[PDB]
Amino acid sequence: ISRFGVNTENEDHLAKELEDLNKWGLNIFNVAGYSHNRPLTCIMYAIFQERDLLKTFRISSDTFITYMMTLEDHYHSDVAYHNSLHAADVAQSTHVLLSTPALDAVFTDLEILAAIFAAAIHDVDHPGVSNQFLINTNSELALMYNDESVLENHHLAVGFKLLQEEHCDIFMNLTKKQRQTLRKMVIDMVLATDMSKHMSLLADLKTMVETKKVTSSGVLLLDNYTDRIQVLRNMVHCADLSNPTKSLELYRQWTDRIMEEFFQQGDKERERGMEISPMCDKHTASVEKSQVGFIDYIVHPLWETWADLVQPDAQDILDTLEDNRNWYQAMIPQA
Amino acid sequence: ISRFGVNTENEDHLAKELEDLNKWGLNIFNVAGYSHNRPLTCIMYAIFQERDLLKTFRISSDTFITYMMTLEDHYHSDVAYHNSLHAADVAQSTHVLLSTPALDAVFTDLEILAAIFAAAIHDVDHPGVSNQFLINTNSELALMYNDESVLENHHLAVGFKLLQEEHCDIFMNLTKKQRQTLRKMVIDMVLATDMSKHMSLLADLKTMVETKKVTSSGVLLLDNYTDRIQVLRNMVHCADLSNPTKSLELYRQWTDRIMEEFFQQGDKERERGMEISPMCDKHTASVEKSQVGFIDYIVHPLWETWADLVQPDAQDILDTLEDNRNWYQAMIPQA
Ligand SMILES: COc1cccc(Nc2c(C(N)=O)cnc3ccc(S(C)(=O)=O)cc23)c1
Ligand SMILES: COc1cccc(Nc2c(C(N)=O)cnc3ccc(S(C)(=O)=O)cc23)c1
Ligand SMILES: [As]
Ligand SMILES: [As]
Ligand SMILES: [As]
Ligand SMILES: [As]
Ligand SMILES: [As]
Ligand SMILES: [As]
Ligand SMILES: [Mg+2]
Ligand SMILES: [Mg+2]
Ligand SMILES: [Zn+2]
Ligand SMILES: [Zn+2]
Repeated sequence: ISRFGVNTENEDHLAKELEDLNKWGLNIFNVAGYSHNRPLTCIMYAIFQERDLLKTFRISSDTFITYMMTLEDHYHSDVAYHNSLHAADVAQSTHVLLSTPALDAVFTDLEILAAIFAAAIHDVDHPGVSNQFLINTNSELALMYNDESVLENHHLAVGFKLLQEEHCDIFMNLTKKQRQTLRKMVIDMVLATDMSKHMSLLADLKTMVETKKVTSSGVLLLDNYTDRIQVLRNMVHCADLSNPTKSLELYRQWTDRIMEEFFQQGDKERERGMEISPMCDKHTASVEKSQVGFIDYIVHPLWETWADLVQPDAQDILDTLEDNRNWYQAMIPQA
Repeated sequence: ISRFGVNTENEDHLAKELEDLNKWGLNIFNVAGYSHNRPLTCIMYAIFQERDLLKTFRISSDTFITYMMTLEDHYHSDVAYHNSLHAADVAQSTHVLLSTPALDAVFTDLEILAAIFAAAIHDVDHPGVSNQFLINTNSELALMYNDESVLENHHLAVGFKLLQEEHCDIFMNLTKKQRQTLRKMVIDMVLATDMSKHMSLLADLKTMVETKKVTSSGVLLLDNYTDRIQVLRNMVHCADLSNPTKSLELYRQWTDRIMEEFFQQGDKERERGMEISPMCDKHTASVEKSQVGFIDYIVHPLWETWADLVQPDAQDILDTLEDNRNWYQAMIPQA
């Protein structure tokens, strides 16, 4: 497939954007625009072809496209941030991190497959409100999942349930053992995207970086499965939290979206007579301070630790983040 | 494919609804609900299988599904009436009319194919405002199409442009002559759905019914192409205008939608400082009178003429319409 729409110009524009597939600087908003709002289907198709994954795992192009279209359709286009463009971005970002020189030759094909698939599914069917909002409102999801990683268990359930239909089972030609290993890794990775787990994940990451063993050639030695899945879980987490490390033009567009989503949750809370979550309150919360806080307290400590792990691969990422942090700060009228 | 979602219950519920595929009483709202809002893809897949059209025309199931999913995606889900559920309904309704006993054996397989395809595409990419609104606002579409059947030319262009990509070309295995004949019929049928053409279409239909020649067995004799495409163009037109002939429960739901769409156009007109189209004015227009008027002045004269053409096939349709007309009237508080 070369296009999803009726615009012949878009075919070329789309292929033009995709020349940047292996780059941090890819523009996913453009990909969406030139793909008839199919950024997740298209970027996933591009990534799998780039990595020869349909050949390696004997996945039918036809089945792939059907599954991806339907997965993308289970992201809510009326949710401002947690929609398929976010999934696309996190998948493309994971694609780039997987190729970082320090991890060259470290991961198996099944692990690469797992990580990109996890990214693609990691927010599917997100309703655009937080775990705590679901718990506090006694939602069906919170009752199903006993208040524990409610959204993240749901995203996994949907992504895996969609594979049950023959015409969508992209893993059909994996062996039983392969499927079982993939399922374990994806579950691990997606559950690790719950922000309630971030502090512990980072702590354990800092710990691994403390005693990392960089081989002669400059490649991290990650010998056993436990060490490999820990890097992978942190990678998908970094990709998930990569917006502030992108070009400022891209980051600003992500901010518009996450604020729209937060403030809509706040409106729901007001509507229901609930206590307003402070970061969700449009009447009082500063957009600029929210990003300075987010970077200082969450994104910078994570990315600094990641950079430290893969040095010097992530240096330009760190500088961009630090540059972007400074832009938001300078946008706060007070010193 | 047996489902488009993650609900296993839906598989059975969906197949249950589809037992009514060949019936006027099918409930398309239910089909949409049990198909993860894929009523057009599912009903089209059901219809083609019912009629053995994928076999007859050597259409790949895979290609069919991809094309239908993408066509359905080009209906706007935020347009209240002119969305894919309407297309689904008009396609299922055309499916039923094609089997009316009076037309038994009359149409070729290519003609049946044409008519169902025309129904499926006939409103694709509709923006939810009328031709006259597009003309009056100097819209891009009106400038492209020189103010003539603006929407209807657009629906055709999109439906045919989507077939250009190999992975979506459901007509690939038709012969060049077949493709050319199909294209001519579909263009004719879709252009005939422009309401500005209704009076002339009806007049010419009444004319054909005047001198119809019902053969011994009770089947209409329609010897040449010109007579066949005229019945087909009127059939798709009838299907398009079939809401008031459905069960009252279904008709009422259609009314909610068309009024939402009309009144939103009126709001746009107000917003732009344009003259409000009277049937679009939410502040003054009566929903109930609008349906009584529509039936009395447009739907009943058409369906009466159709019934007359296929008698006695459409008698229950006429009675339902007449019953529904009486319900709306009785809902007008004044005599
Ligand atoms: C991983 O799960 C989530 C959920 C909500 C936002 C985010 N990311 C934030 C973004 C972003 N552009 O990614 C921007 N600003 C934020 C501000 C606060 C938070 S939070 C709710 O404190 O985790 C989060 C964010 C991540
Ligand atoms: C064929 O193109 C159109 C365009 C808009 C409405 C309709 N159908 C009407 C419906 C319906 N349920 O189908 C209901 N009420 C109507 C009232 C008026 C008109 S109109 C604009 O006068 O053609 C039309 C309708 C058909
Ligand atoms: As693509
Ligand atoms: As499927
Ligand atoms: As909040
Ligand atoms: As179906
Ligand atoms: As296509
Ligand atoms: As109007
Ligand atoms: Mg998430
Ligand atoms: Mg129309
Ligand atoms: Zn996410
Ligand atoms: Zn229509």
